[PDB]
Amino acid sequence: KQDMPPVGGYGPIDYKRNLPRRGLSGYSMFAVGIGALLFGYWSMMKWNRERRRLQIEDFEARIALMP
Amino acid sequence: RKTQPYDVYDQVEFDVPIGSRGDCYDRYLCRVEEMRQSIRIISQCLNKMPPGEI
Repeated sequence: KQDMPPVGGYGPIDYKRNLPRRGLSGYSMFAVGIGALLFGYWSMMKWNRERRRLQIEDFEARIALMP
Repeated sequence: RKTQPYDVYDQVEFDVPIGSRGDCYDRYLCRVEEMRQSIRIISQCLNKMPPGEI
């Protein structure tokens, strides 16, 4: 008279299938990308242009000597 | 399993997954989907066991 099945206490667990979490898609991407990339080239032309100014100063000390 | 009997096996309910096209990726997906359907036939089996002999 000592046998298994309980009178109660059950679930069940699902048979389902779901993890579609979105996700920042669909014109949200391709907009943060271009907005990041244009910040890069804007951070250029303030350094590459400025280094060309110091470049001419480096040639300047050459030319003020050599006679 | 549901065109012939074995046992007391008629008394469970479940569906038999099918494939659409005829390749490996859609005979792969039976094996993923049958494992979800085998959980249903286990959870339906814990409720039904009669005490008795073996």
